[PDB]
Amino acid sequence: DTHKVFVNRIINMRKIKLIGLDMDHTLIRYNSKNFESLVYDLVKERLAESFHYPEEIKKFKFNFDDAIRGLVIDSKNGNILKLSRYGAIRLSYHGTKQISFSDQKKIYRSIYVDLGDPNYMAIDTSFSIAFCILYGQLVDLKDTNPDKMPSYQAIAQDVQYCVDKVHSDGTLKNIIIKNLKKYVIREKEVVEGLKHFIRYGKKIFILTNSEYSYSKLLLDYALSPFLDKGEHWQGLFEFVITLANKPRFFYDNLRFLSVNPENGTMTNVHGPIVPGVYQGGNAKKFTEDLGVGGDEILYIGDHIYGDILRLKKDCNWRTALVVEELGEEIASQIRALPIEKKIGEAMAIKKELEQKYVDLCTRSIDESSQQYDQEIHDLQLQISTVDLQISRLLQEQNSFYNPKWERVFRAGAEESYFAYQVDRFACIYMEKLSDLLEHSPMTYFRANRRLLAHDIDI
Amino acid sequence: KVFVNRIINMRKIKLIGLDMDHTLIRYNSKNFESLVYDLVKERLAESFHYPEEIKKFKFNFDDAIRGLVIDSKNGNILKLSRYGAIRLSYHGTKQISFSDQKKIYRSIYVDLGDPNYMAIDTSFSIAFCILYGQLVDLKDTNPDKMPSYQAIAQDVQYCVDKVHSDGTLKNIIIKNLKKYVIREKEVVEGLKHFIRYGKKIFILTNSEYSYSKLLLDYALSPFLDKGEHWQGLFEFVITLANKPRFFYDNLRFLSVNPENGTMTNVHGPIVPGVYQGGNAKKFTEDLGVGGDEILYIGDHIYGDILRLKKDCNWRTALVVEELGEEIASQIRALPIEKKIGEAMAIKKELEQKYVDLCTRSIDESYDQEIHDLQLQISTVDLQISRLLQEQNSFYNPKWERVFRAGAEESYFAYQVDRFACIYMEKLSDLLEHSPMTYFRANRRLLAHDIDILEH
Amino acid sequence: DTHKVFVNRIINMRKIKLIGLDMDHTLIRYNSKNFESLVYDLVKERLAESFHYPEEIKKFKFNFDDAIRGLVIDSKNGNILKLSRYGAIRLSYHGTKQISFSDQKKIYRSIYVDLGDPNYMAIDTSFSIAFCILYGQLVDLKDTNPDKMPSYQAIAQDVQYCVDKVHSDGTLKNIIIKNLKKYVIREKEVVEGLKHFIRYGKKIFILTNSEYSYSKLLLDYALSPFLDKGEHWQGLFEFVITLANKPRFFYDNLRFLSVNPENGTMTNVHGPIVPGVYQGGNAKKFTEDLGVGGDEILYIGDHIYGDILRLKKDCNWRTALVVEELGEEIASQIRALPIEKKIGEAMAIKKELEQKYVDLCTRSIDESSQQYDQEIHDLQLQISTVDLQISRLLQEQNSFYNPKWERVFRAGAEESYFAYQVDRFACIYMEKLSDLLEHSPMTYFRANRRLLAHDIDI
Amino acid sequence: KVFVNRIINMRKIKLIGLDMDHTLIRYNSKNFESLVYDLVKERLAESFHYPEEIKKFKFNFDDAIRGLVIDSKNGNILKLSRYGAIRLSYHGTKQISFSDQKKIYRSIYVDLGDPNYMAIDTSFSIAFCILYGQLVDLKDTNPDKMPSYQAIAQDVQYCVDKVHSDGTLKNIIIKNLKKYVIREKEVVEGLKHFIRYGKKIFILTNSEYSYSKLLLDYALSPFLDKGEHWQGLFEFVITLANKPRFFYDNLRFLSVNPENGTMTNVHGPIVPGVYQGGNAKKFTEDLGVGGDEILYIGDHIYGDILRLKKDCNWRTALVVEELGEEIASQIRALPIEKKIGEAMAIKKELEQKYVDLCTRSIDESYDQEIHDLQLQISTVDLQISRLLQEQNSFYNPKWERVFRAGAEESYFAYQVDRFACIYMEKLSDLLEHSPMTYFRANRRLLAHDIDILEH
Ligand SMILES: Nc1nc2c(ncn2[C@@H]2O[C@H](COP(=O)(O)O)[C@@H](O)[C@H]2O)c(=O)[nH]1
Ligand SMILES: Nc1nc2c(ncn2[C@@H]2O[C@H](COP(=O)(O)O)[C@@H](O)[C@H]2O)c(=O)[nH]1
Ligand SMILES: [Mg+2]
Ligand SMILES: [Mg+2]
Repeated sequence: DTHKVFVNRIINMRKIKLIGLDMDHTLIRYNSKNFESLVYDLVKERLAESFHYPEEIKKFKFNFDDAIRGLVIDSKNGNILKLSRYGAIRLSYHGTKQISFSDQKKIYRSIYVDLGDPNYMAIDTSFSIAFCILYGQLVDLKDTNPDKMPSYQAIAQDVQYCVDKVHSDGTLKNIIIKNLKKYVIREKEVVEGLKHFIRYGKKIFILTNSEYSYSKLLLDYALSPFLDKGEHWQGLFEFVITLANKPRFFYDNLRFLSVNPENGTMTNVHGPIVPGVYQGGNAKKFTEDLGVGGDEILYIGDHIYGDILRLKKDCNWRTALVVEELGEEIASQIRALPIEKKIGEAMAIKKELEQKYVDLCTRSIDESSQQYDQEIHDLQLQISTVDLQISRLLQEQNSFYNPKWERVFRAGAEESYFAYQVDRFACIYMEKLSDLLEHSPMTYFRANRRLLAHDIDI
Repeated sequence: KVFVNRIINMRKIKLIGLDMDHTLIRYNSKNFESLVYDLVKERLAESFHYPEEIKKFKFNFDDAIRGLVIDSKNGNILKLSRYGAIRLSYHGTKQISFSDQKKIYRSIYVDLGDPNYMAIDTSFSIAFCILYGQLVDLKDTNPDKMPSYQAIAQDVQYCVDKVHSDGTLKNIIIKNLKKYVIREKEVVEGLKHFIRYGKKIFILTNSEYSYSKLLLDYALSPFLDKGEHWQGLFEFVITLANKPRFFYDNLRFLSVNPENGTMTNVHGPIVPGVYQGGNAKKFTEDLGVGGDEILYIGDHIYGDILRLKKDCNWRTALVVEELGEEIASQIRALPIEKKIGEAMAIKKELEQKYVDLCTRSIDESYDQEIHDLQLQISTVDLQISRLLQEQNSFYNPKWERVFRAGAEESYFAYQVDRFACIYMEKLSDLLEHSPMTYFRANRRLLAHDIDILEH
Repeated sequence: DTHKVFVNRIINMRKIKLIGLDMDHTLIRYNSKNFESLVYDLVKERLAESFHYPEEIKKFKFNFDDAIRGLVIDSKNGNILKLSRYGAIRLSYHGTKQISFSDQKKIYRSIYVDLGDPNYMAIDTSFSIAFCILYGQLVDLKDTNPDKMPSYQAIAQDVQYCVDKVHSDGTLKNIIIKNLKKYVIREKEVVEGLKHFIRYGKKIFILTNSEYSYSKLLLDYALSPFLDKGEHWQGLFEFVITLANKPRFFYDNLRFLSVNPENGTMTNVHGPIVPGVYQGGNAKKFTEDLGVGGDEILYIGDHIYGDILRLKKDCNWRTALVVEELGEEIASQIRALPIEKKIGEAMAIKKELEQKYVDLCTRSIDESSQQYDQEIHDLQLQISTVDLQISRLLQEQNSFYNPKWERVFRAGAEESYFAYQVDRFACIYMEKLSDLLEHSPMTYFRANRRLLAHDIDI
Repeated sequence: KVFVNRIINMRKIKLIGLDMDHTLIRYNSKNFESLVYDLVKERLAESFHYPEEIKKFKFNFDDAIRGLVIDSKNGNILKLSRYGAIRLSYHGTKQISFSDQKKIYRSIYVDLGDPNYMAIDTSFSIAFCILYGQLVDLKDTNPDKMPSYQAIAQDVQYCVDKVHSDGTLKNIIIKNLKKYVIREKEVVEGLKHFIRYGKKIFILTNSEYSYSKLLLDYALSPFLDKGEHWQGLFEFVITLANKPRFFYDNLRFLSVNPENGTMTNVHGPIVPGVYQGGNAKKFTEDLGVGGDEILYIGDHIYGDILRLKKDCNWRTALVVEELGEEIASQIRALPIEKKIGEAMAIKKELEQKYVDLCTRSIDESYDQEIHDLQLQISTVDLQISRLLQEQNSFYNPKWERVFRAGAEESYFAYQVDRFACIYMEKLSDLLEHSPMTYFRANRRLLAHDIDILEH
């Protein structure tokens, strides 16, 4: 376990006084497949029941790999898109069927899409992958008998409704509570890590959207097992804020509620908040009452809270991210190394051949001569041969990543739209929290130069 | 020579549209900037009765840099990162303190959507900043004379716009072409080379035709055989294009009689000749080609890129004159960079050995060995930040590099990346290449992921 | 001919120096039915040709009364709506079929619609009625074989495209030019009226979206016939601005072009514009160069230029309106007078009976008595009888107006959304220009009190 | 008594939701306005160090009127027509000249969409205007002390908001209930009457519960038999409702223990009792009724009406205290109105005879007969405008009527028309009517179209 932390922007951990941790999926790890699957089932169920959809949907099978993180839903046309950082359509599907390059240009009349347009759903959530798989299948069925089901737009909204409902019903909560060892992953390192950081004067607080009754259970289940006899998980946290109501917690002005740690009853807050348990709240008041600078607080989450601008504009806290999927992406890039290198040597040669060819052709034209005509014809075949070697090497490279969508962070040779989001929202990111907590709580994180096209390589 | 952001096969390009002022025709920046600088302060202490003392203000080309943003509300000039983060700020000529900055701006990120910020890349951006700075500099000395910070900014803008239409600016440079425009044989040769390869070239300028004729004759003719008319270099010459709107709007074309200058309304498709106004839509269709077969080259990112790239579809390239100095300076700082690279690598090696031990104390619950390691980390870090500081002296002393905002790329760098498929210092750099060249984006991100073998 | 001018807001004609006249449909009258029909044909044609729509559309028949002015198109659901001034749905149709009250609530989940939403098309134009009739029929056909035709949204946009095209092709212009006596109505009064106003020192200018070559023809054809031997229609106008490009002419900054009245060639303008012919332009410069106050200029048009706010915000000219349809509305309200009165006497009685009934019932309940039980039962039947008399009188009142849409200015008992537009954009309005020109060019126009619910009637 | 804009059959209303402060519970406006007035100026010359001289400022209830709008940018107070046209303006306490107005504002129409204008109808609107006026009044006497026009406005707002949460305002009125709140037996009787008819009443206040108990006990109990608790008058009592958001947002409900005040999160539907927060959506569903069966009555048009009427669906009524004076004054001016009506009728008769002759000179191409007619027109017009002027003395001398902006209805009048189905001077006016009454909008538009017989 390398425990690597990737840096997008400088952050001096030495100057960070408080570290705010998201609970579900950040501080406490969940079995992604099992959890996505549950959400899929609960959501698919709520559709056939409270929305009266074809009895056929209950038959839908869930396959984790049918979708990947970072995808965008075009509710208008019932399509799913893989975008580049600037919104360029790398690839698209209508339901499960992949759209061809030709038909793509017919539909979008451009290569770029405007995420500003409300028709597109591009929210990074813990249920995005399930959303995509389900939505895909739903439109596949809607195409069979385009009367038995609502419109593409309507379906997407219904599904979103169920997801929000299932996340409020408590139906999801109760099921994972009754099956904790199947859903939550325990990790000694996390506890050691927190202790490490606290040991150096760091203050750690929890900022979750789950209610306290649920957080008390889960925190106990996942942390206590690694605490010394007598210790209490509560000693690890300065504050524990529940039903935080993020992202609004960061930019809105909802009030704090003091929670009685025993029974759970609450009282309105008057004056500054003091170490303890709370509900709701807002970053503004939290930062003021702790008498510190916003940039002295680091919040770590697992998914981007919709609009990065509105959030980084009215908050000012340092934000970091945990991206669970980095696990397999890295594992896959390593398994593809030899091919990645092969593709590099091949491209090098290709561009070599191409330059020589360009110049020879312009010489024959500039010089009005036919002496290069022989060589030019060979370069042509030769380039046709390497172009073939490469095209095949590429297909080979694809087998190391998700067959339908390729990499989470790459949209062709450039960054995926999700890559941009990560870059804009997170100063640093890692596959999991213990990756960060294994570093020095004094670490000065810097980013390796990104190199501009006019920059000289070294 | 030519930097690639996105692929573009010149073999597929059928038409190359060129911006006239500052793209096809080069100007002596220093000279031009000052002229506009003088004409604006001059127009201020007149059509606005500004304190006669401003006439005393001197122009120092290096007081501002390209890419800066003006905060009219607070009378500040900001250098934002690609994501809108303030990485260097000033109030007039005074650099705002790290602490002072915190009080003025709640967040370090500004919203350029707020019309209060002036974030327009123009050929007079530098002059604008320099002046606006001194104006506010000698505005706090009596906040009862000169209007509000935001008022001043709006006035200065009005002067630049008026002086650009009064003909005040054009008339001066037209009566002293030798002092403002620079001739370059290469430009005409390259154009003829591309035309020899089937390319159709056309001009798309915001300037009037009468002015265009004078400038084009002066700058291109000296490189044209006897009887060879510069107009033969261009398939179409569109004047008073009214960009950016020309690109996404629907204003109509006016046919211009090259002789008397008079104009007639257009009926039917346009044909090779001189026009006024127009819009990219009608042009593309009239030429029966796809937008991706047209390459437009300008010098400034006029307006909102998204509206211009979503509604146009034309390939767009950019000429960025400031590259000359930026490159040279980076070439001088090259040895420092190399040093910073080595230290980062040694830093990575040490921080990894650190986490290994720190992670090795959990797989078996040697407490000082870590300490000496932390110590080394701290030392190489200190060396790194001092190295970056050392590097700052090779660039504009007041605002640093144009493409970098602190360690990150600047907002301007982002704009170039997003707006331009290829960019160069000057137009002849592109025209020097073969008309059938295939530009490929650096596989920098390819070798970038070599960090995978580190594992 | 009463020549009535309706006043929404005070306007002192004495203080008005320049009167700007819209040409097509304001200064020059057109035969509405014939003109709408032409637009319908040309637009329906352009669809089956450049858009490849079912060959069946060519069969579509045009009936002027199938639609009325002021309607709103819900492109999203292929529906046409009659709105109240606050956006309340008075009545709706899906194509030609009328939607029931029940299904209406199903579709809109409210009684109010947000015109702000881009899905609704609510632009008042000279081709709105044709647009509605055509769109209605198109969706009717789209429902037959929902595959042979685009989506409701797509159809509405295609149709709009054709309308704009046909208005630029010049196809419409050439046809009316070759048939002037079938399309344009001549009226001596207009000419006398202009002379009247000019006689009193009023300056009159034309502001049309048509090009000069066409305006010169039409103005000559429709005005000359009433000019004294030797006079020239051009003497009636101070300025004549063509290809004005409204509404943008009012708020944008497009430049003026000087037009050579003989040949038509143009030159860019430098300095102030002087009496003569022009192309393009903008209100700002026009008002400045004439050295007058914007409120000293009155512009009269025939249709509301989309957004009333953006226009009245950046212009400041007094705006008046000519509403051709007032002709039949007034004619119909007069033919309905006796019934309107009958409905009034009946409602009076009804509310009389209802009050007595309300009070008797609350007395029996407040007093816990059964002595009023007899009377209350009679009031019930009696009210049931008058309620029936009225319901029938109403149905009778409907036969005086368009069967599908009722009145242009009324949406039930309240004002129609179109009524609001007229009220917000026009300080005064009349059925036709000569109505205004027949008044004193010194007339001080005032509005009759509108009476607020708390206002005492006199 | 009760004015109807839109139909509402009380037989169909199942629940009546009431605003507490200024709706269910009446306050002595004069007193209350001044208290807030004093607390704000007090908080200004303290948390903002404003010129000690402001403490000298006196409060004159008649210096402002309801419905006015504040132009923070230019430090002005405007009275707009229903369409946003300025029909009366002031800079501080100084009435802006017709000409001066023209220079400041390009158009006579303002865009209330521009966040620069403060157009919020609150129970302290009057105090806000009066103070803000004097502040700018004694701000131009030294534009170096007190911040910018727009700054001042934003500060004053902060004080009003803080003083409303510091508890500063609540504490004062709670310790002197007799001086601020007014008791009214009628209110309790009517409530009980409606409850006797099946109606369910509930409170929806932005105030805290502790404060609510004190105020409700003081104002309702004195009219309740021994052992009859005011809380029995209400099915639900929702506190810290956080309106307007309560109506269109999705904030959660908190169950309040009437005893200790502590709260618990809500699971399942709500039941009769005390709550905090919440949203109209969950409330309506939990009660298993349609929005149109709920009537909410407030005293101020909180926020954007469109967002509140499009996303809510509840029937909304409004209590407008200023009606008392407005009506009385109109009743006094009644004889003038009658006169104006007669002259308008004589004007119409004459202008028609005018056009007839003018139209009769074209049907046969008597030139002075018209002249004498024009003369009469002019005379009756003069009489009309002088009559309207005569009428202005019966209303606020500085701002005229609340519902009229010049001759047109004011922006406030529009808001009432759009937001309220029925409106009254005070709540008991509605409660006085039978619980099964059917309110019908005046058939004024019906008899309005009698102008058709004129033909
Ligand atoms: N500022 C910035 N915006 C980006 C970048 N990559 C993509 N974007 C897009 O730019 C959008 C905002 O548009 P802008 O205000 O820059 O015109 C963002 O919401 C995002 O969708 C980037 O690197 N920098
Ligand atoms: N100001 C105003 N707006 C109205 C009236 N009747 C309808 N409206 C609607 O109000 C809209 C603007 O929303 P507002 O800014 O008033 O919230 C207008 O575009 C129009 O659709 C009216 O009498 N006055
Ligand atoms: Mg989480
Ligand atoms: Mg017209």
